[PDB]
Amino acid sequence: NLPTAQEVQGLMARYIELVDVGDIEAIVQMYADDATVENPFGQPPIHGREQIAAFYRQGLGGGKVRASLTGPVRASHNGSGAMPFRVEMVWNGQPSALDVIDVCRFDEHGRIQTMQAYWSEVNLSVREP
Amino acid sequence: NLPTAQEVQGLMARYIELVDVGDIEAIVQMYADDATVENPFGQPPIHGREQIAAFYRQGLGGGKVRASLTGPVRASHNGSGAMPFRVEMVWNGQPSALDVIDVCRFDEHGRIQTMQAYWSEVNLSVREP
Ligand SMILES: C[C@]12CCc3c(ccc4cc(O)ccc34)[C@@H]1CCC2=O
Ligand SMILES: C[C@]12CCc3c(ccc4cc(O)ccc34)[C@@H]1CCC2=O
Repeated sequence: NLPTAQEVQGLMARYIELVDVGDIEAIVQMYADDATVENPFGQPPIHGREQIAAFYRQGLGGGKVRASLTGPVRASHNGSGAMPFRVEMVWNGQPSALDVIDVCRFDEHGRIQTMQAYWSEVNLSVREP
Repeated sequence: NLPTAQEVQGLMARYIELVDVGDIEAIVQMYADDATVENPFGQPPIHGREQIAAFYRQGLGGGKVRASLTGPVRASHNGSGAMPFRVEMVWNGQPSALDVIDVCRFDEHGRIQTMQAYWSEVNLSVREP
């Protein structure tokens, strides 16, 4: 049924692992085929597995991206959760890091219905040699 | 006008300080007089400054409660932002720490229009004696 609070922590953490290894196939599978992503939040949503698969295609492709949690998945009892992680990637030629908080609502099947990634330039940090 | 990504970080960080010292008056003032709180997210919203002030009245009163950021406020360009923080208080007689993430939308006046505190028992750590 609707993911318990503990199941949300497990799903949202596994998602980070799939993003980490750039497993787009697996990432997309975690999404409902009509899910909506807003990354960055503030930007128009993208709906559907196809468009979403293209989003991660271009985002995890092209360059080197690692991601991992930096704190506990805060999970609720209505199939939702927010998590702190850090994205490592090459920005403006430089190896940079991006602090992000993802909020995720799942459905009665465990799949992500709604994805919202909170970040902007104030969360971007370029790293010295 | 609508708070900038940087204004958001400052606003949301000030909030935590207000909660921390339990300044209910100043906390309520950060709220639009028709703001809606959802703490814990999943629970029915509470509308209006009067119901919100009551919520913090009982939430911050009666017991001891500290709260401080445990990471950077992730802030977007639409007056929104999410923050990671920790809540210290007495739960079930025992001193406990609670991991929470607040999502907040601000209006064109810099006041909180929507509050959403993601957390549950899975984020509750009772401090061993
Ligand atoms: C998209 C991105 C790579 C991966 C990524 C970013 C931001 C938020 C994310 C949120 C996710 O849940 C998964 C991946 C990202 C980076 C911002 C700029 C960029 O290169
Ligand atoms: C409500 C509470 C005190 C304050 C508080 C809690 C949880 C989340 C919060 C989120 C906030 O943005 C502000 C205050 C709280 C505690 C959970 C149990 C408790 O008594």
